[PDB]
Amino acid sequence: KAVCVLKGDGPVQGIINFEQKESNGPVKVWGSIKGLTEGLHGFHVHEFGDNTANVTADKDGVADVSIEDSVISLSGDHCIIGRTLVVHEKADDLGKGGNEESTKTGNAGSRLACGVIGIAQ
Amino acid sequence: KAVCVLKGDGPVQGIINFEQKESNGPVKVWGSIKGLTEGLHGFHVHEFGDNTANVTADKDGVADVSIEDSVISLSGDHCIIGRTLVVHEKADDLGKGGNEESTKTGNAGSRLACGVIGIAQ
Amino acid sequence: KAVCVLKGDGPVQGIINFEQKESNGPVKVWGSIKGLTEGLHGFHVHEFGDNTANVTADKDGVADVSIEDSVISLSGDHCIIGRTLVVHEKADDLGKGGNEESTKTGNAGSRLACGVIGIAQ
Repeated sequence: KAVCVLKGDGPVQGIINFEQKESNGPVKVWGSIKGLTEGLHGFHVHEFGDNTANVTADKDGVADVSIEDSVISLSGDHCIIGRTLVVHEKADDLGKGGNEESTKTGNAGSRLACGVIGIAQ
Repeated sequence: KAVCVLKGDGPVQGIINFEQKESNGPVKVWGSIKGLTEGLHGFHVHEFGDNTANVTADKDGVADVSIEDSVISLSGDHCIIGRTLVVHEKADDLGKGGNEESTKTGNAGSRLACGVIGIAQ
Repeated sequence: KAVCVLKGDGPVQGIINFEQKESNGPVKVWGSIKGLTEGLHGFHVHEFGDNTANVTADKDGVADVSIEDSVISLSGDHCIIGRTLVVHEKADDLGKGGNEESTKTGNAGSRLACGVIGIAQ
């Protein structure tokens, strides 16, 4: 009743067991459910090390970030996602005037979104 | 009744067990549920080390950040996500005037969003 | 009852077992469910190391980022995703005026989206 048994010589390292025992039941909801994810797979082991017996992002770029265990819920309803502007104009001159309109805004720059966001703008 | 048994020689390291015992039942809600996530997978072991017997983000960039165990809920309803402006103009001169309009705003820059956000703007 | 048994010589390294025991039941919902994912596969082992017995993204580019264990739900309904602008104009001069209209906005640049986002704009 174990994961490893050791008789010979040598010191030891990562040996794991892990359980995650999950039992649903009956639910019985009347209507609708939306936004429902069901996933079961986790095993990522980039490098084991070893037994004995130059990274550069130049413009705007990121380096060495790693996120886990993060949930973002913003489902909502009847939503507008994006850029919007509702400038409203008319000219209608009468006399010795001269009607011109430009309604400039102004430049922007130097933003970046890294990681786990949702809406990034 | 164990995870490892050790008889030979050597000192030991990470050996783990972990349980996460979860039992639902009956729920019986009438209506709707939205924004519902169901995931069960965790195992990430970047590097084990070893047994014995130059990172640079230049412009705007980030370095060495790692987040876990974080939840953000802002679902809401009837929402507008994005940039908005409602300048409103008209010209209608009569005489010896001259009607011009520009309504500039002003530049912006030097913002960045890193990690786990939701709405980043 | 184990994963490895060791009698000869040598120190040890990663040996794992992991469980993920999941039991559904009856659900019985009346209506609709949308956005439903069911996946079960996890095993990624980039490099084991070894037993003994120059990366550059130049323009706008990223470097060495890795995300896991992240869920984003923003399903919603009746939504507009993209750029929008509702400038509204008319000219109708009468006299000695002269009706011109330009409604410029302003340039933008230097944004980038990296990782796991959802809506990136």
